[PDB]
Amino acid sequence: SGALDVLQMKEEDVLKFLAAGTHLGGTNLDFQMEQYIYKRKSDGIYIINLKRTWEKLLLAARAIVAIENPADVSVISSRNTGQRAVLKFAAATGATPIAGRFTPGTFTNQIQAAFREPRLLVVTDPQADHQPLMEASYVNLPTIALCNTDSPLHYVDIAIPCNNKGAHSVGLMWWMLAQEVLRMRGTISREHPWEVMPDLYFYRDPEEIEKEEQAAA
Amino acid sequence: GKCRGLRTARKLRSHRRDQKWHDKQYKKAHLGTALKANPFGGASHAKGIVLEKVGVEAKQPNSAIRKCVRV
Amino acid sequence: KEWLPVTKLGRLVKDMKIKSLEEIYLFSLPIKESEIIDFCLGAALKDEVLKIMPVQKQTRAGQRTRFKAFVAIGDYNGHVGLGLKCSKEVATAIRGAIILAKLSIVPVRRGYWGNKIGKPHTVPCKVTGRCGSVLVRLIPAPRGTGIVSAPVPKKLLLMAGIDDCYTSARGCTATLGNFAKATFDAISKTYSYLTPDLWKETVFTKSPYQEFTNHLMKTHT
Amino acid sequence: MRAKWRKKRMRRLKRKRRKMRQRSK
Amino acid sequence: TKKRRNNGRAKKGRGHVQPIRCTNCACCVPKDKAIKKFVIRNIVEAAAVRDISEVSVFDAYVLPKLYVKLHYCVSCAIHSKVVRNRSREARKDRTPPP
Amino acid sequence: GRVRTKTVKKAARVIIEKYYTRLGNDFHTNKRVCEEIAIIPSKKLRNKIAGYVTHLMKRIQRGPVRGISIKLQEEERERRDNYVPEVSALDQEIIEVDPDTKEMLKLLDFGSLSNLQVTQPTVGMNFKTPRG
Amino acid sequence: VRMNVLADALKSINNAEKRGKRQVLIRPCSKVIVRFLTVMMKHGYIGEFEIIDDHRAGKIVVNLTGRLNKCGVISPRFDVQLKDLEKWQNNLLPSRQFGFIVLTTSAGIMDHEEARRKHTGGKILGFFF
Amino acid sequence: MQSNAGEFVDLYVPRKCSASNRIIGAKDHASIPMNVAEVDKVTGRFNGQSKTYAICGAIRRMGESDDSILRLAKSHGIVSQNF
RNA sequence: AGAUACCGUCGUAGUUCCGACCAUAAACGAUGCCGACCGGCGAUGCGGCGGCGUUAUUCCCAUGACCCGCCGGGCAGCUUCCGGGAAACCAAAGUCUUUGGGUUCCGGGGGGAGUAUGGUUGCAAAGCUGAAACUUAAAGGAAUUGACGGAAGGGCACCACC
Repeated sequence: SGALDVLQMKEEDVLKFLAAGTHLGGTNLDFQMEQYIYKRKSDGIYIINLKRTWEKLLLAARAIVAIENPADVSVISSRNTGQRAVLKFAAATGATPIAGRFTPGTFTNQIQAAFREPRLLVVTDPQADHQPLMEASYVNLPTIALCNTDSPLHYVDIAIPCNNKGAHSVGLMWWMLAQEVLRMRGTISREHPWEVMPDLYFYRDPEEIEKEEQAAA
Repeated sequence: GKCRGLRTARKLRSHRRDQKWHDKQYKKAHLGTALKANPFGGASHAKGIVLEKVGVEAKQPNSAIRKCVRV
Repeated sequence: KEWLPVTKLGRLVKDMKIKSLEEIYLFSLPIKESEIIDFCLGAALKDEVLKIMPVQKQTRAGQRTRFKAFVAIGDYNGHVGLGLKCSKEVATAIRGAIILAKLSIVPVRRGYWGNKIGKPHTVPCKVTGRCGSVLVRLIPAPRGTGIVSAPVPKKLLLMAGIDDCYTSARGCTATLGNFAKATFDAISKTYSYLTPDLWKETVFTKSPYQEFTNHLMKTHT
Repeated sequence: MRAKWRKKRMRRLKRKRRKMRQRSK
Repeated sequence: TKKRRNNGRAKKGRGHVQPIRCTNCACCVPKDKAIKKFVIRNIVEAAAVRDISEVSVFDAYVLPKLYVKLHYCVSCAIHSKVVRNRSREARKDRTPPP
Repeated sequence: GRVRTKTVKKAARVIIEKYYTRLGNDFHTNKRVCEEIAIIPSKKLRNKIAGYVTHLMKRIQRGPVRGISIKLQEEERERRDNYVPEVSALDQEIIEVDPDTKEMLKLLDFGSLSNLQVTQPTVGMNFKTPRG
Repeated sequence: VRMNVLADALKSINNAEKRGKRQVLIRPCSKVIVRFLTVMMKHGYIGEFEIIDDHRAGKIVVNLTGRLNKCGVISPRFDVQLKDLEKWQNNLLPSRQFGFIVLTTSAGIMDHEEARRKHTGGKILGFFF
Repeated sequence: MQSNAGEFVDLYVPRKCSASNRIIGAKDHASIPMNVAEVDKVTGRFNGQSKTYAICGAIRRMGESDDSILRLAKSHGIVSQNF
């Protein structure tokens, strides 16, 4: 991930971060996310350092590849934007999805029907998915978290600085990660550009579903 | 304590001495007003002449006559 | 009695695959199965009910008299668990507290007062433990001292396997649950204390979830 | 009795005690 | 026990603030302590504004308002239901109710 | 007056979980389905259960339901797993770039790309809502 | 005002250990602090420090390990005889295995173990375990 | 651990936080030994060995765990020295 | 019922000013002062420093008014497993049995009692200092659950109303 041209930030990879806008952080800044920033724009938007974004996603991918049985890396998103991206990632990686409504006590309470007991969490947003971070405390669970400049780094053990608010930028940071965990396992080859499309992971607005229907009629 | 200085023995001692009077078990023992009021005068036992027999009413919870003697 | 284990960690214990609960304590794994300690330390583990404390909540028409049972458990060599359960009947509170004690059992570290010959007898440093106002302080003592303490925290230190111990309690120790926990938090902080013996940098051995990831797929759903 | 009115009873009774002790000197 | 961190007022580095008379009572309440309402109000409610515009000398005469600042003691403010007992959490909510 | 109790709704949401394929919009079939696929001691309760089955069957055919899970949602878990659109909004040749988003790329080996579009920065450093 | 420069330094490194900081700044340097720090280092409760040299009371940046439970001062400087040193280390150190009372003897600032060997007591400075 | 004989007599040696050097308690349930997968220098694929870090819960709830994996990674040249 | 109270109408000293006395308040942040250290955030008051641009003296220059920060002291606020505390709560009430930065005042169960006595200050009112005999198993703190309210809200009912 460092001093390795094989895990270098590829020329195609930057232009996806710039289009989706994963560099494009929040209005205000968390004190522990200050290390993941080049500069604050005139018109106070925090530009996330995409090199330091890439270096963390590689570190996060290592965390998930290191888990031998892929099933018990439980993948979590409560918001609109991640619910699709996680259900793709769970089939793509071989993980367990929890898309929308994380029940309190699914990690702690034994007698619940959804007593998942994973070895690793991946989280779309701390401020949104704050609940599984507090059971990530009670059972010895390492955390991966797609984080933003205005987002807090409580209980999160490896953190990727992203625009996890934005529509496409969530799904893209899942797509980048779904790929990298497969590349390193040796499903995808680093030679051929990956068949699966980054648009597959994007959240589809049901307003746009009824509009795309009449456009593609 | 409060004042810790190496040359603060006279304040720590004189403070402890002054504030010892605010103890009940001390000031009762070390002013002789208790001993002057103590009918035995510091004695464990004492002899005395019975001059009448009083039937003392007990406290409210326990209603009975406690047969004492005025000595 | 079969006990089909609910948790991941519980399954490895039943298959005789994780073979010491020191392998559990090393990785700070929460022991939620009761029949793990009934397996490892099972018949070596003695129950004494410290107290039955009848509690009451004032309701529309009278008081609801629930019974708070305090059980200290432990084999007289390395392990103690202080469990408390508030049930409506007195027999259930004891059974409930025995189970909750076993879940809560910790390893106690024991060291030497000064000279370092034989098997250890006492507390390895000056630990403190406090809940409520009750501050309990344990101090290392020479061999054959016995436990210099109140009858109840003595009753835990006997169970812990600490043979020699000076103590200096402080606060309202007449309220037992606080005094029983405070002394328990003292012999919980023995292995949490960083002595120069524990300076050798950690060689991170393989987690039992990682060791038996090959077995935690096929022996259940 | 309000602690203030308890205090006002003393300052009327102390005031009459001084009165009697002036009559005897 | 202490019920409010501000002790139910708004002096912090003062020591003394001049008491105002309550509008309902005349209870001398400190300015910061007092419950204050700046009620901007029409001289007629809804039942007369229909009747006055019809019987006006002037076309396009907007009916002027009545600017009164109300100072209340706590016993007048609560009894007249300006303010209201809140739950120990909801007490701290300083956002004026819309 | 006619609210289904939890006893009816639990029996309904488990029958449509399990025996979904036999069920449909028609009441009088899935009334009589319940005679084979359950032991119900009441006629009045049989109709209550079978009634809310039909109410849930018109819901399930329209979209997903809060307290259900079937193999057609497992089939539409697979269907929308394969929504392959026309070429994505990331493979653009004009991606708008702030001067300061250029400065951080200039420090990288990605100094100037042929398929970027740098703009002048927004004057009036004015990005906060006033207080009140 | 600042009436024990050693006390306002030992606490400063102690607050950083409690928090888990990797190195600490201690604003006033004295020869007494440096001599205290070097004694902790030969027993290995801190990493190597460096005294930043202004034309004033210097500063020190101490590279903290996580070995130091507590670093505590004793004010005032109670003069200690060898017959009274055992009673100090009874009720100031955790166990009779580890922990060190440093005290300023005539033979230099040094821990109670080194102050025992030289058969020479002195004024107590502080302690660490 | 040792006695006069020199034999390690205590029943388990606890782990110790890789960030702050503080020994992890028997019931520090917010403790996390995490394997950072080792990638082949020239293939860009998983070797089969791991870079194991244990971090105690007192750091995670302080919000300093993902700064201290970021330092422990860069200490082991996983993260680029440039970064 | 009484009402030498609340309500109302009057109205004396007082309330105002000048010059002397008094030295007390829930004089409260019920929190002594000096110094060190230990998280975050957005504000604000003041001074300084720097930074696109709008506006005024327009005719610029320097200045005000905004705007984006930084720094120092200041009154505060929110936030959190810093930690503490019996808890309420507290970045101070933390850095405390792992107990020592310096120093001042002051507490020792509740009453009797801020009493009596003596001294002292004051025109007086009173202020400061301040007991004992005797009495008593509690007084008290915080929080919990009920019950109650001449507190606020939200329901239900032809054993309520419409």
